[PDB]
Amino acid sequence: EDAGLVAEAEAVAAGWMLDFLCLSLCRAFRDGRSEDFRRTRNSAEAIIHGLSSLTACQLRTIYICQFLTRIAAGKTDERITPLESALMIWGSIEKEHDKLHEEIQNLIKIQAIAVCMENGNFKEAEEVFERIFPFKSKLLMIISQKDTFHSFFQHFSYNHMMEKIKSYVNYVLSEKSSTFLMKAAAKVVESKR
Amino acid sequence: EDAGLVAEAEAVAAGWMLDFLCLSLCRAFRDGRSEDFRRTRNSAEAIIHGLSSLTACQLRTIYICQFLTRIAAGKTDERITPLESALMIWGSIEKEHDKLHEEIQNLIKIQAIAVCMENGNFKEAEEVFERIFPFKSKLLMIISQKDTFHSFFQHFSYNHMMEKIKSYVNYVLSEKSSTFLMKAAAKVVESKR
Ligand SMILES: OCc1ccccc1N1CCOCC1
Ligand SMILES: OCc1ccccc1N1CCOCC1
Repeated sequence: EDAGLVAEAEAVAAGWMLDFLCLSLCRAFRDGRSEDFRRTRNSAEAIIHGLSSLTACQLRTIYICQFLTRIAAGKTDERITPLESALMIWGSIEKEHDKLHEEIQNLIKIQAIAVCMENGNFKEAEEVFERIFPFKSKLLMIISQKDTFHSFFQHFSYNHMMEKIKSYVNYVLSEKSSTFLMKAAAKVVESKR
Repeated sequence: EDAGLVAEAEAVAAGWMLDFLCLSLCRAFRDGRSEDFRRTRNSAEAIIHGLSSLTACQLRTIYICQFLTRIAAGKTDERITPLESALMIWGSIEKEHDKLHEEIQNLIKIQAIAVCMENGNFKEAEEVFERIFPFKSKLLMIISQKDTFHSFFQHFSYNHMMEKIKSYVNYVLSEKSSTFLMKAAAKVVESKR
């Protein structure tokens, strides 16, 4: 056997497993299946170590997986919070900066502050505000007055952030719905049955 | 979409990934590729969480993976050493107890003591001997006298244990060489080249 050809076959399979795990992570995030998301995330993290060179499409895929991971950890080394880390990933992905990208970005910026207020850490909410940012002065008075349920926070809510991110996840889910591993697995299931 | 049929497709794919990772772990163990073995082991461990019901063949597969993991950690919660744990797995696998099974078993029993002596922990070597076991009295005097290079230890050596386990790994490697994921990955590589 040729070790080089064996290593090449292992790299192709890693690529297939990555797309499968991304598609599975997207569904668990859309469905609210938290433990399934955690298991799929751990699997994707492990599989991604079998790839040392990634194509442009594979890089976009791992960054979507990292993004959804921080968003899922939003309310639960970097010296920043998970939502501030999701914001850094979001602004760096090789993707179009359309209306949806912009509204997801702004919802994360406000939710990175609001999740700290929800947890009762108002000093942390101020530190998050200083790192991200008359609008700023109003937002700073809201945090200072512990006005968690201010109408602004209700419009740029957590549920609205999740709905917008889930709409983006549906496009990713559609784009990868037909990848090799899932398509072959569906055929085996449909043949039984 | 049917969530049940999606979950079934995900279980089929997990089964395929398990066989692929087992075959990859077997090759890394045979080749002495330590970091590749560590990466594949972490991937197999993660993938195995996506299966809650395992067939008789899948159980045998995960136990071979656990066995090779302890053997690989032999010289590096349970209150026993990795080689004593490999011995517990080995004696429990749904497999034939032939001449090869017996010689692998005895080589592990002696190496579980000898690796402690190699590391300079003779008190631990005595604790391992007491847990596993005129032959016993001779083996106990060897440990007590720190006779690490005694002719008995040279016949039931680490290298001999590794060669015997590698011969067993070659049968597993042959049995799984044709599994779905590796066979499809090889076709893509051969078509390029
Ligand atoms: O990067 C691999 C990856 C795959 C899937 C899900 C999450 C991750 N990461 C792990 C650490 O980096 C940030 C999220
Ligand atoms: O059990 C899953 C598994 C798969 C592959 C390699 C090792 C393991 N384990 C992890 C813990 O149990 C003992 C080795």
